[PDB]
Amino acid sequence: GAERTIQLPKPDMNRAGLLMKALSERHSTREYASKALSNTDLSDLLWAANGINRSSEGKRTAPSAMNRQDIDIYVVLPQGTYLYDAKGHKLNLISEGDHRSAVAGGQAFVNNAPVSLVLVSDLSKLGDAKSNHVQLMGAMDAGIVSQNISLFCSAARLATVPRASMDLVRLKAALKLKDTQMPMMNHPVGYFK
Amino acid sequence: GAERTIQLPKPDMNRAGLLMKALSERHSTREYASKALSNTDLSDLLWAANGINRSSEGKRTAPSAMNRQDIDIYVVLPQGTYLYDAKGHKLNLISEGDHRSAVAGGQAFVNNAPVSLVLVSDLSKLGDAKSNHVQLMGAMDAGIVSQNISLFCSAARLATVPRASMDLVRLKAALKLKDTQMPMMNHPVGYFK
Ligand SMILES: Cc1cc2nc3c(=O)[nH]c(=O)nc-3n(C[C@H](O)[C@H](O)[C@H](O)COP(=O)(O)O)c2cc1C
Ligand SMILES: Cc1cc2nc3c(=O)[nH]c(=O)nc-3n(C[C@H](O)[C@H](O)[C@H](O)COP(=O)(O)O)c2cc1C
Repeated sequence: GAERTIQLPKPDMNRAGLLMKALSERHSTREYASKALSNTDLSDLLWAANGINRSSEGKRTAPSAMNRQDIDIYVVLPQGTYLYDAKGHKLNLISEGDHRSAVAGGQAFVNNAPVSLVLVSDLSKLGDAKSNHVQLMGAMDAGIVSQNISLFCSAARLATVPRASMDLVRLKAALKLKDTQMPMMNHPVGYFK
Repeated sequence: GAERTIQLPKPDMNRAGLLMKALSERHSTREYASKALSNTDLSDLLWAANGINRSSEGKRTAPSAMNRQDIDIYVVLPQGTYLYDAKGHKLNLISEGDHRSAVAGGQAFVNNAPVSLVLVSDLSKLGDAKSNHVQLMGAMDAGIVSQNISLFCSAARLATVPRASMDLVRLKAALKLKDTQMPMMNHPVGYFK
């Protein structure tokens, strides 16, 4: 069955790709090559999204409210759903099997991407999970991470689209989410077709 | 008095600066050189934040929910507060005088930055402004724009910090905001001291 930990290679924090060109070419794509992302590309993508960029401080590529670091990245692959661990550049298995449909919700195109990243805010890290103000903070934090992903994909020539739509009942189950974890956004990612 | 329109130079969409290095060096800074940003730097910053990257389609560097393009960027300078117009790469005067304190709220350090960008979601472009779900969309959209700014600043060697705090009463007045416009975030920006 699925590996309980996928060890990804060290991210290449010096990878080619101009920011300004990444901004110019930043766009949503809803069609994907079928092939899996290389582990190099998946590693670099995850570090860009919300990796540790200052080791001694444990701080991240993505800012967060009060440095609470509330956004977790779940990685939904055909063989299983994993949770990104930035401290080890590794993925820890959450649930076996293919849960892309849960990410897709009503949009079938999403199942065509070889991987989806799901941005889930752990609202308890921010305050009262039932507070609208706390939710708005988590939402802001998710958008921050989303644009790291979109820009990385543009620089790296990967297809992606930021999405808010998903089947929350099936996704809660698939990602084994607590009631205080709120899925905010997701990103199907693949090579261009 | 203040120019009613500041015409900024065409943004240099091919400006030096690796994305991966921008990610590595991305961090919050709460101290600033006193000198004003060059108009070149302010132009490039605003285009990165939420410029038009596909002219024929009118689409932007920052994605938005349904392409509703809800995030407006107000630019708070010593001489006046302006609204960024992406279609003309220009700034249109909203209110004369220095309104940095309104952005600062309880944090006096903010008045030390020569410019602050205020990210205001026009919630009516998204739906019912009173809906929590609509607000969460606007918040996500603001975070997207925020991280464009943070990454640009890292690439360009500008100091910035994403903030949610501000004096909303004084800011509403200063930016002449409608009830359906919700300030979400702000970014003091300057050169490093
Ligand atoms: C949504 C959001 C709201 C924030 N609000 C404030 C704020 O009001 N004032 C401030 O000084 N910093 C604010 N911060 C900056 C965080 O404190 C900062 O991101 C955090 O300490 C991590 O530091 P880093 O950005 O260097 O990684 C905010 C950050 C985010 C993402
Ligand atoms: C917060 C947010 C939510 C979105 N939700 C969806 C979605 O559920 N499904 C989808 O196909 N696109 C979604 N989009 C993508 C937008 O439709 C897209 O950004 C917009 O059409 C502009 O296109 P562009 O990204 O190429 O600039 C979302 C975008 C954002 C920022």
